[PDB]
Amino acid sequence: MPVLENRAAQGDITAPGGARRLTGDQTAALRDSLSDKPAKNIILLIGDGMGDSEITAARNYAEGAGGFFKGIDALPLTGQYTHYALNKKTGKPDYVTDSAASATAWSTGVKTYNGALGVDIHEKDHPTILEMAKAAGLATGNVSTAELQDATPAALVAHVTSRKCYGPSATSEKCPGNALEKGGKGSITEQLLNARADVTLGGGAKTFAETATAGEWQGKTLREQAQARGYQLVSDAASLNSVTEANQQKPLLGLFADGNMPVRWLGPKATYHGNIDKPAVTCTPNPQRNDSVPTLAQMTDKAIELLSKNEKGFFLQVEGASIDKQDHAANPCGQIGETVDLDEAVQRALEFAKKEGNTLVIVTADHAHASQIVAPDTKAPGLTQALNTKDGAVMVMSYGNSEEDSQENTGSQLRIAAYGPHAANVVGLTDQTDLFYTMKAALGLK
Amino acid sequence: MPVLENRAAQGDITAPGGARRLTGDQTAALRDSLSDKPAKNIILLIGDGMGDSEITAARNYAEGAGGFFKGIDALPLTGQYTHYALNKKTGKPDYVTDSAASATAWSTGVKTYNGALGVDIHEKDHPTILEMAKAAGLATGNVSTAELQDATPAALVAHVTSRKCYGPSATSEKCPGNALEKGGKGSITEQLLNARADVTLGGGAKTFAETATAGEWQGKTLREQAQARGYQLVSDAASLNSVTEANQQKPLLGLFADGNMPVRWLGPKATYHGNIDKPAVTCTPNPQRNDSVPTLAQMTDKAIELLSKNEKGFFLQVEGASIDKQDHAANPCGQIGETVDLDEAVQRALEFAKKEGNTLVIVTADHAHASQIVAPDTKAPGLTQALNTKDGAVMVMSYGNSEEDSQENTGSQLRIAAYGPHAANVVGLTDQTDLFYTMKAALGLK
Ligand SMILES: [Mg+2]
Ligand SMILES: [Mg+2]
Ligand SMILES: [Zn+2]
Ligand SMILES: [Zn+2]
Ligand SMILES: [Zn+2]
Ligand SMILES: [Zn+2]
Repeated sequence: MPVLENRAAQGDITAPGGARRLTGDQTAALRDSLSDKPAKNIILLIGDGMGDSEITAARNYAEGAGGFFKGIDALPLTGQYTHYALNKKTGKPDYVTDSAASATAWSTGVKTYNGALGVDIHEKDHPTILEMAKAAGLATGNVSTAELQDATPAALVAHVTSRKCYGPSATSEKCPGNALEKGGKGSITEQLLNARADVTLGGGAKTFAETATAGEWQGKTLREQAQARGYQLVSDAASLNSVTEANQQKPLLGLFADGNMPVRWLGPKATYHGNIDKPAVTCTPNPQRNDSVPTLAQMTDKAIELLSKNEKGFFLQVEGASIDKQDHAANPCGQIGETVDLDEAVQRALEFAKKEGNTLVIVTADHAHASQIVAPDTKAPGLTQALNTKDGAVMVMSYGNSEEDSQENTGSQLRIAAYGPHAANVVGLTDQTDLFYTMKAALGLK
Repeated sequence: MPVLENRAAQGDITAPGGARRLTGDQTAALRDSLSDKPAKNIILLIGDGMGDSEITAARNYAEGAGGFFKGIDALPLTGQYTHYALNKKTGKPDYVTDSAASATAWSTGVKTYNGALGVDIHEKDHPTILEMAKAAGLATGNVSTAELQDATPAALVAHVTSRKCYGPSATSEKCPGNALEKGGKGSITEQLLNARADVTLGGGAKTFAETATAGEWQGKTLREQAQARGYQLVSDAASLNSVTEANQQKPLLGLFADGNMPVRWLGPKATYHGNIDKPAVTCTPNPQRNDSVPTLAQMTDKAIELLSKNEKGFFLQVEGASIDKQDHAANPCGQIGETVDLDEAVQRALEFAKKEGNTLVIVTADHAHASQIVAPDTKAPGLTQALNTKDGAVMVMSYGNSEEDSQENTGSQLRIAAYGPHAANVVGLTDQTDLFYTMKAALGLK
């Protein structure tokens, strides 16, 4: 099963045929990409907010328009999927989802209202694909660059009526019915600790500082509870590399930042008429990113090494979290840098899957975002910025959907791509909930 | 070779698995969709400005979020393609193309600068897929709801340095090197009359009123020249249906409007804070659309009937033109109504192709546009409108990329889908210029 090795412009883009990405007929390669054999493992990579617009902007900047992302763009089976949410009150579609409702959709197979995690519009819990894999005896991993209580990773292990219920304090107040002391299952963090994935890596150390209001570990901080329940905690690259085993006996929990891990690139915020009134930007690497902080590609690779020791197989979800956040911040460089970061992780995943042979790799996003690529001379109502791309030309980016501080999500359907057994299921138009069924069936779970 | 019969939500969207669009594994069906056999015909459908955002918005409104476009969404092989143009001066990429540069790309295989038609950055002419099909003895048709001089249909038969050179007067001034009286090939309309496609249907009757400044029909109107060169002119649905033959001896030219044909639906324009300050809109059919004016599905059907009588096969390009135009006008109803209109034309194309068996059908857009689907409570800097959808819920649409009168094109990569032999070539990431090569090869042209 072939991954697309090179879809960059074949030559001189100004000459006939120079901008072609194809070198011959793809029929036979596509036939070789089709397999309904069972998937032993599944690696799901999510770029938060990574719509087709975000992937194009990032490719134009980092690789040039005729360039090619060796990870993101190399998946051969591609399609478009819908991710609308539901209005809790009426049960009707809500056309623009938030990250909580979308994550619940592919992780449980049931649509829900914006803000919910692991429950339907009736607030009923539904098992997640991770809980299910684990019950079947597979190793499971949840990796992200955001706080681990954030919507995307949390949806795999928590069931609460509001994404805001990070730890005990917030829960008692926002999710009283889930509050441990009110007999509920607990806050996002408490449920995370209970779920016990073999490998969990990300930010969000902060909430682990809270102390439980009830239960067996009442009085202890959630950090204390984790060590007590037998988790191996790590907080830096070095310690992370030191790990050799990760299992139910000694599950791994890496907390590399108080909040969200640091962004790869820095650049200024987009401004009103910024492509007109201001010079073009060249993004710059973040000096704080750090040698002590594992990159997404490093966290991905470690997770694969450890989960790979389970003969039954594994389920891994990897999230390039700050794409969405930088997009909300109307910060092109932060946004593009996080997409490039994600590409590196996709590469690692694809390299393993290619050699292992029974691994389904899927790359997609939870929903679309605000950023649009507009003409250089554009006079727009929102925030714009001109950037200097790898082509040595200027690309302008516009965030024009909000007058508030942060730019919002949008509802366009968007790319979904896959490689490996059962990837045919992402071709054509599908729904985000079909993703849950595709993964459950490929792994043969019940 | 199966078309996707139904990918609408299979059930109750609020229940587990109710929003699924799939009912089982797709591997086998995709294997049956793969064929490298030669294509006898090719039908290319272009929705101008119909990016993934435009398709989602129109689907949500007309069919409901969990709905399905029986034409547009029924193509089984899907991918995403890039359509960047080139800076004429530097030869570097220009990330946001206009319609002329994009149409030239798929129609000739060479990238060009914004505003060019059928020429490269050096202003050299390159033969189009239509000129090539005709030279090989295939029948050819060019159908559009815009003026026939507009960029999309023009690119198939004209080679001029500026898309503004509609007829003799504009040409003599804007494209002096092309002006007939200066020894050039002539204006867009004069070149259209020389290319002599078997079937050409659209608007733009107005420019045909100009008179040639030189040549054999000097002094006559372009309308008179057409009749004198033996074209069968028709101007209404009835005369169009009367046609029984269309060929080189008696080629058909239908001019159904002075300018662009009438839009399908009416609705007011989006406005600043329109989703807040104003009630939701329900689109209404346009009384002027007329029983005397053929619809895009009608023109497509008549064109297929006529071109089908050529044993060698045919090439037909069909354009749903006002999607782009209404999008530029910040008019949701006009925009969605043209997308629905195009779906009807895609249905007729697919019905024929499904029974004929050697027809490649491709549906895509020249570039992306401005509209974004945003939360209902959005307070945006641009123009917004709330719409009442088929789901009985409200969808809000934002045009936030221009302070000028018209909203602009954007540069995201966007969906391309196909059905038939050689459709595999649109899967994964490709470039718009690859489409010229895919069609040339599928048809076996030289
Ligand atoms: Mg996230
Ligand atoms: Mg057009
Ligand atoms: Zn999100
Ligand atoms: Zn988001
Ligand atoms: Zn266009
Ligand atoms: Zn356009």
